[PDB]
Amino acid sequence: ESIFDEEIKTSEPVIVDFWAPWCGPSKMLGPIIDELSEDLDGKAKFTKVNVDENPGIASKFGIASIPTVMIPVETLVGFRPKQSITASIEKHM
Amino acid sequence: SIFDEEIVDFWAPWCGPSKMLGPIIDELSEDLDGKFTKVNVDENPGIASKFGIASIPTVMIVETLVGFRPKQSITASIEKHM
Amino acid sequence: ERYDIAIIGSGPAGLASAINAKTRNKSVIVFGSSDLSKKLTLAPVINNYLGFYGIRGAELQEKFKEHIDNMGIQIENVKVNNIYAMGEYFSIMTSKDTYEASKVILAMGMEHTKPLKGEDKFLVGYSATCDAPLYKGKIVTIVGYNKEAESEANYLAELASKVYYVPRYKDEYQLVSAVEIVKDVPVEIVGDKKVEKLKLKSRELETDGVFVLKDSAPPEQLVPGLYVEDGHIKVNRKMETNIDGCYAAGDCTGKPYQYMKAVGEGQVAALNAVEKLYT
Amino acid sequence: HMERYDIAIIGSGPAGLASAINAKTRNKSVIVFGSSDLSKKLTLAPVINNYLGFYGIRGAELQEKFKEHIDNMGIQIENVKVNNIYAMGEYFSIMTSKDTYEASKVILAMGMEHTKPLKGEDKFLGSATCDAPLYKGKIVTIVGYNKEAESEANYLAELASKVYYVPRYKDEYQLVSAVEIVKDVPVEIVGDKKVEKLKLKSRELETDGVFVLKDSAPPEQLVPGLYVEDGHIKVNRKMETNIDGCYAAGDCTGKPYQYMKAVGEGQVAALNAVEKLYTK
Ligand SMILES: Cc1cc2nc3c(=O)[nH]c(=O)nc-3n(C[C@H](O)[C@H](O)[C@H](O)COP(=O)(O)OP(=O)(O)OC[C@H]3O[C@@H](n4cnc5c(N)ncnc54)[C@H](O)[C@@H]3O)c2cc1C
Ligand SMILES: Cc1cc2nc3c(=O)[nH]c(=O)nc-3n(C[C@H](O)[C@H](O)[C@H](O)COP(=O)(O)OP(=O)(O)OC[C@H]3O[C@@H](n4cnc5c(N)ncnc54)[C@H](O)[C@@H]3O)c2cc1C
Repeated sequence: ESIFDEEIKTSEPVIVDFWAPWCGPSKMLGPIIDELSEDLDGKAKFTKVNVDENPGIASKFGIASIPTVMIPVETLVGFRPKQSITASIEKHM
Repeated sequence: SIFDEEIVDFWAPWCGPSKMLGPIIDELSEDLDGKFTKVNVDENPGIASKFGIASIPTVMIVETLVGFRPKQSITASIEKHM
Repeated sequence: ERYDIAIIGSGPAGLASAINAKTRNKSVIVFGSSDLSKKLTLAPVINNYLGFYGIRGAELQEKFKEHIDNMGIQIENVKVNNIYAMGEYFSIMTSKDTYEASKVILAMGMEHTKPLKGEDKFLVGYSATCDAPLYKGKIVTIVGYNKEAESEANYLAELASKVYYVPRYKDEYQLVSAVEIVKDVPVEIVGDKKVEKLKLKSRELETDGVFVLKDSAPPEQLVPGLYVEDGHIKVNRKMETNIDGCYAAGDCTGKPYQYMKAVGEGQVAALNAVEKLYT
Repeated sequence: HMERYDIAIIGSGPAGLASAINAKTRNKSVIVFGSSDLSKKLTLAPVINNYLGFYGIRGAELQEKFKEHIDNMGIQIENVKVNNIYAMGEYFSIMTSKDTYEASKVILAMGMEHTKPLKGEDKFLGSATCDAPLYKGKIVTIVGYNKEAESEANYLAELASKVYYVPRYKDEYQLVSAVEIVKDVPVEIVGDKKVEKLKLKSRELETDGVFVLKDSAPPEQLVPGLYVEDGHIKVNRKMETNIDGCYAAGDCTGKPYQYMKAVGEGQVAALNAVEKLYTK
C-alpha cells in the first residue's frame, strides 16, 4: 500500500484499476490493463487495486462502481475497451 | 467597352447546355449582388478565340470552368477565388 | 470454440447478415428469440418490401424462416446480456452460457429510454451484483423491469441499511420483508455532487444509490464502449461502429425503419465482416 | 412547369424499383426511366440464395416477382435511355432524345459505365454538336460507340479540315467519303497545353480536338457537376450527392454489388426524397 502511495506522488500518469473477484467486468479489465501496460512503457504506469483487499483505498477516492479505472485527472467507470482507454490517456497525458 | 475596362459566360444558341447555363448565371447575379457578363460565341468568335474557349458552355472568371455546372458548384468556386 | 461471426438479434437485419455470412463459409451464431421478430409477425400487410406485394407479416416471417432452415441456420434462443470487446475478439455474456466470436453484428431494434441516469453514472449502477459491497450500510433503490431484478433487490437487503424496490411491471413480487416496495413512476434522479434522491410522480426517495435493472438494455450499455449518438448506434458507410470489428445493422443504426433497409444494412455488415477476417 | 413529376428515378434495376414503390407508397407522382426488361443482370443471373425470403430462385423468376409488384402498384417504366440531367436549383431537367422531362427530385440507379483511358486529363482541350463551330478548319477525331456518332461525324466532316472516325462497334458504317475510318482501339490521348494527338494500339493520329461519343455515359457526364470518387457516386448516409436534390442508390454508389444492398439503398433514397418534399 505504501509503495502505491509513493508512486502516486511520483511522476508519467498513474492508472488505478479498481476490481473485485466477484465482479465480471473487473476481471475483463485486468487482462485489458495488462495488455495496456505491456503496450505502454513510458507514457504511463499502471497499478491494480483489489477493492476486496483494499477497502480503505476505495472509499477515499469515492469509487462508485466495482470496476473503475482511475488516473485525479480523469475517472472512467465501468468496463471500457483498450482503444477507448488509450485515447483518453493520449489527450490527458 | 465597359467589360474590357473592368477586365464571363460563353454561350451559344445551338448548345442546349449553354442555354441552361444562361438562366443559371442570371439567378446567380440576382442572388449575389456585391461580391456577371454573357458572351455569345456566335456573334463574338474573336472574343472566344482570343481567350481560347474550347468548349461552348464555358464560364470564365483567373479561373475557367468548361461544361455545364450547377448553381452550388459555381457559387462555391467563385467564393473560393473571391 | 470461437465462431467467426456472432449476430445479435434474429430480425430481418440479423437474418440478412446471417445468410450472407453463411454463404461465404464462415461459422455463424445468431442470438435471438425462436420467433424471428415480433414486428415481422405482427405486421398486417407489407407493400414496400420488393417482391412480396401484399404479404402478411406472419406470412413474410414464414418465408424468412424457410430460408435459414433450408440453409441450416439455427437461432440460439438466448438473450445477450453483455458483449466485451477484448481487442482481437468479442466475449459475449449470457446467463445460460458464455460465447466468444471474432466479429460481432448488432441487430437489436429499439429499447426503452433512461431518465436522467447519465448525469451522475459514477454516483448510479447497472450491474447491482457488482456494486453491492460498496453500499453496505447505505440507502439503495432498485428500479426493476424483470424478475431477475427482484432477486437482486432481495440480495441488496442483506447489505444495505434500507432497500427500495420500484416495480415497472405488474406482478406478484417475490421479495424479502426488508425490501420496501414503492409503486410509483420514476421521474428524475437528482443530487448536488452525487446521487442523493430519486423523484417519482407522487413520491420522493432520499437514497445514496439507484440501480436500474432493465429488461431491454440500450446498445451503449449492452456493448461497453460503443459510441451511440441520437439514441442510435454510430455507423460509417460500411456499417462499422466506433469499436473495430463490431458492426451494426437494422433499426439500431437509426435510419428509416423498414425491412429493405434492415436487410441491406445487415448484408453490408456481413460482407465487410468477412472481408476483415482476411487482410 | 409542365408534367413535373415529384420524383424521377433513373434506372429500372432493384435500387430504382425499390425507390419507386416507396415513393408510390406516400402518394408522390413518380416516373421511372429504364428498360422494359428492367435489368439484364437479374434475368442473366442463375440463382440467388442471399436475397432474404427467396431461396434458390432463378434470376428470371425473381425478375417476374418484381414485375408483379410494380404492376400491382400502377408503376410503368418509360422505356428510354436518359442522356442528361441538369440541376437547375428548384428542379431537375431531364433530357432524352425523344422528349424533355422535369422533376423535383432525382434518384440515380445505373450500375456500370464505360471506362476512359487518359480522357480526364485533357478533357478541357478536347458534345460535338455543341462545340463543332470552334473547330472549323481543324483536325477532329471521333471515337464512336453508337450510330449517332456516325451521323455526328458526317456533320463534323463538313466544317472541319479533316475528320477521323474510330469505331468501337462492328457494323456497316454510314459515313461520308470525307470522313476516314480507322479500325483500331484507342490507347491514350497526349498533349502539352492543348490536345495534340490520339494514340491507338498500332497507330497515332495528329488532331486538334477529340470527341468521345459513348453508348452508356458515365454518371459524371450524365449529370454535369456530380462529384464522383473511386469510380462510384459519393453518397452520405441518406444517399445524398453533392447536389442538394439528387440522390443515388444501388451499384452506382459503390460498395458490395448485391440485390439487398441495392433495394435498401433505393428505399432510403426515396424515403429521404419524400421527406424533403413534405417539409417544403
Ligand atoms: C406493426 C408493424 C408493422 C410494420 N410494417 C412495416 C412495413 O410494412 N414495411 C416496412 O418496411 N417496415 C415495417 N415495420 C418496421 C420494420 O419491421 C422494422 O424496422 C424492422 O422489422 C426491423 O428489423 P430489425 O431486426 O432491425 O429489428 P427487429 O426486427 O425488431 O429485430 C429485433 C430482434 O432482435 C432480438 N433482440 C433484441 N435485443 C436483443 C438482445 N439484447 N439480445 C438478443 N437478442 C435481441 C429481438 O428479440 C428481436 O428478435 C413495421 C413494424 C411494426 C411494428
Ligand atoms: C449473372 C449475374 C448474377 C448475379 N447474382 C447475384 C446474386 O446472386 N446475389 C446478389 O446480391 N447480386 C448478384 N449480382 C449483382 C447484382 O445483380 C447487382 O449488384 C444489382 O443488379 C445492382 O442493381 P442496380 O439496380 O443497383 O443496378 P442495375 O441492376 O445494373 O441497373 C440496370 C438497369 O438500369 C438501366 N440504366 C442504367 N443506366 C441507365 C441510364 N443512363 N439511363 C436510363 N436507364 C439506365 C438500365 O436500363 C437497366 O435496366 C449478379 C450479377 C450478374 C451479372
